[PDB]
Amino acid sequence: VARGWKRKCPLFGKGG
Amino acid sequence: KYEITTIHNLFRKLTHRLFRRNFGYTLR
Repeated sequence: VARGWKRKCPLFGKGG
Repeated sequence: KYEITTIHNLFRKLTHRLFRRNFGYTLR
């Protein structure tokens, strides 16, 4: 599941 | 910041495992 890298902190997601 | 994202959320006090055992199967 990839909800702890996008939902939690937008660092690995939004920022990534 | 990845480990502190999957090991600090609910694993703050849990041996860093979900780091590569949970979020490692993807970035593999």
